[PDB]
Amino acid sequence: EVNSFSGYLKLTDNVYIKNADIVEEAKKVKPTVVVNAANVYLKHGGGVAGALNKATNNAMQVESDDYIATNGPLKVGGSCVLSGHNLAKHCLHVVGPNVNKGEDIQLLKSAYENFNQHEVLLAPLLSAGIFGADPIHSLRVCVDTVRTNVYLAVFDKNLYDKLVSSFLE
Amino acid sequence: EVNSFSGYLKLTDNVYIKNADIVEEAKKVKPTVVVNAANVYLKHGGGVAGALNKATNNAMQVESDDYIATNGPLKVGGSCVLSGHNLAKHCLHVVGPNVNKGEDIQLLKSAYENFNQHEVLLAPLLSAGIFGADPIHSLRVCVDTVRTNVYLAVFDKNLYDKLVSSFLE
Ligand SMILES: [Cl-]
Ligand SMILES: [Cl-]
Repeated sequence: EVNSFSGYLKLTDNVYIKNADIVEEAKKVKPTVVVNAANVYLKHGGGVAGALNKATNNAMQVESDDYIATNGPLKVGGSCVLSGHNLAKHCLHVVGPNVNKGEDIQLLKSAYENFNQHEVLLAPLLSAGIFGADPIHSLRVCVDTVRTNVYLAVFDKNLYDKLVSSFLE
Repeated sequence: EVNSFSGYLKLTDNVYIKNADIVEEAKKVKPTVVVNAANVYLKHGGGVAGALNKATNNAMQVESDDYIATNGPLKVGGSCVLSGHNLAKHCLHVVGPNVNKGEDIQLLKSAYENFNQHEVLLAPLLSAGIFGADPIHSLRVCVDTVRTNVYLAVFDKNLYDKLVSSFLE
């Protein structure tokens, strides 16, 4: 059955979190929407994007290339809805700003605003890691911007603990 | 409000689990019952017992000594209901077998049977650690024996992951 989220911790009335691998979650949860932490060219070469793409047996990359052929690059802060392949009904590819290449961190709000087009989502934090935002800040922008139901997966235990303790204690 | 368990993962219809510190859980959850992993003399010198006792500012040990003065030692597989102090309404002190001193592992069933006198409990796994049972086995005895609602706290992340993956995958 769809949207079978298990073992999440409520942070706010619409934001939940779990220490988990987003690919394993997608396969068990069968979400309506899984969010990808994308770049503007939808080149799924590492991180969450690479893991999602590999789990789709590269079908996500083939589809993404066809989308770029029609669209050109996405905007920073923008998104597109593509197939969820074997992971979800839909994949919402969202581009957060990459502060390490001089992009504007305020566009993280625009990135998360895209989640409001979907009633429930399985998602990673956006713009952290190689994109240079602080995960604590990214969680805050999510909490302040998303009003639909978001189930966040955080792979790293120490980071998960930092996010939860700082948020709730 | 009481029994405010958050972020647990359902293993069976009545057994739930979380990677958490049982003392921190008791203070946040305000459970009707917290289970102590006790010995027959209710000497709370280490492990969960020492942590619970320290959180009660030693009131648990004072009360326990008074109980032993009246009762003598508990039986292996037995229990007693004492105050929950500042952690819970009640503390169910349960003695699992210590296989390392030649006690009978089958009395782990008797230990968990005591949970059926309580509609909901916050509890640790019994008889593992210094008592020498395998945690995976202890979880199984819990699942097979307890029919009331049990919320298990496992402090160690690697052990938690082993327990959950082996149970559900
Ligand atoms: Cl929760
Ligand atoms: Cl669950």
